[PDB]
Amino acid sequence: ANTLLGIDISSTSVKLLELSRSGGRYKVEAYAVEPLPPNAVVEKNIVELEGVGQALSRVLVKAKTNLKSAVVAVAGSAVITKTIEMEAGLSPYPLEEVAIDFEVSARNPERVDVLLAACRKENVEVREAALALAGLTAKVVDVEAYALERSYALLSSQLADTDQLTVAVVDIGATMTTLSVLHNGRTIYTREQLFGGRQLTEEIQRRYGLSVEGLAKKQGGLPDDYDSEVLRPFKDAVVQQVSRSLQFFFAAGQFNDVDYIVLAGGTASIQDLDRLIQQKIGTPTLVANPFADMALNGKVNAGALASDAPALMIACGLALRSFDARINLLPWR
Ligand SMILES: [Cl-]
Ligand SMILES: [Mg+2]
Ligand code: NA
Repeated sequence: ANTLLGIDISSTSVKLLELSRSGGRYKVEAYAVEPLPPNAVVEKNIVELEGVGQALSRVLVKAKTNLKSAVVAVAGSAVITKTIEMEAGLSPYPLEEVAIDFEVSARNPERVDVLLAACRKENVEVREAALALAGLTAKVVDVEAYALERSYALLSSQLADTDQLTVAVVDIGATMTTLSVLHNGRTIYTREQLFGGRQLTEEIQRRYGLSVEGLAKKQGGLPDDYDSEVLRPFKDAVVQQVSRSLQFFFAAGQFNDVDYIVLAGGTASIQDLDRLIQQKIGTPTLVANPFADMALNGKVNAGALASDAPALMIACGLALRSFDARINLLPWR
């Protein structure tokens, strides 16, 4: 009966999500999004440990949750995910500094397929330390790619049956944008690039003489030229980026097109951004909403949650580890 907190640590904010399940129905018990100070996390690598710790503490109070066990994930250039084939029934740094986990051929039953995930131990230990500063304990250290898979299964209502489709998921962060293509529920392609919503926010800073503290993108209050000479060129830049990413996937595999394009991240909520992408690609594009078929707790604002929904895809997938191919990069004890 012990559930785990889904905690997504990005470059600009900490996202928490608590899930519960009863009678085959998921339920959002608690959630909160706490902003991180600048340069506290760079490219999903924790730089300022104390800063992340205090943000984790505040996101616990803001979410009003009493849980102390959490699921976190690692990502970046220090994280590897592969699929290796080897004989059945066997008995970045020197392995001594690498955290390794494995999980058990389709064509041939003489050999065996094994999923492999690895990273430097430092990336695990620091995240354990960050949780410790908030009084939290890591039960599962996962990989963001697999977390995206679990949250993707919750999008069957928004799409048919996700187990038969080829869907390109575009997670647009602030500094990083990730294209993940899922075939029949499993990831077959992944490509991260240095591009995100920071390009838009900074443009609003230098042109209208505003500070970094982002607020104008949500509430508004910008002059009438913003829609034409600022937001539109940025949306076109996002379109070109997504278009370029898809062309790389098509040239890498046997696929020439995808069935759907799912947008994730905070930047995915921009008005008609899904339409501009759908216009260019010619493929049905929708904003991710993993809370469509879920019940809701009383202390959770339905409106605020709906706005943050596509940005909570990673945090949602991490929280789904509370209920039973799974990876844990934590050392066995
Ligand atoms: Cl390990
Ligand atoms: Mg995000
Ligand atoms: Na809340």
